[PDB]
Amino acid sequence: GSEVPKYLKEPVVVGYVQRDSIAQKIGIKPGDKIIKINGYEVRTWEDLRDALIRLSLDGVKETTLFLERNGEVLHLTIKVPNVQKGEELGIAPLVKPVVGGVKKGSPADQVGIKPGDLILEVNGKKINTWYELVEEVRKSQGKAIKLKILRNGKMIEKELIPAKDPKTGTYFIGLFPKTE
Repeated sequence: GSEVPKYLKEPVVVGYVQRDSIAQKIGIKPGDKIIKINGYEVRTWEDLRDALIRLSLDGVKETTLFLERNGEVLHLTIKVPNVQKGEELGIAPLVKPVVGGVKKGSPADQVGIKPGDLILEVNGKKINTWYELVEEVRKSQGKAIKLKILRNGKMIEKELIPAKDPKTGTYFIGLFPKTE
């Protein structure tokens, strides 16, 4: 389907690693870009899926996962998962903190944030996933938060205050993820 941005199909980039997962056991990290597995090239998530299935069918028990971390290539040894039993690697796709839309009136519509902005840092701690953004907006507990952002080629800074909600008293700021 076309209802997701291209980067969520290719290349394959880990956003989260699950506890007790195969991926966790072997030290895969958010940021890693899976490029090959065994002798199958992994350009897209379907490539990864197919690769894992094929190996699992051939009854192959272990193989080499190739990934790129910090522009350099690591080789890792993996247990081929039980595909038919729905056993997975344990990786979720990365959704970057590029802003897709802003809600009229929100602490982020106020403080100037625009669609297309990329959020590289909040309170001097670097981030690379959307859930890390939200994760900090939540834990913020009222006390406003600094965002280091990349707009149109330049860094900028915005400092905004999380609005507590008449829902569950949870702090939001009013940014939608980019689905375009």
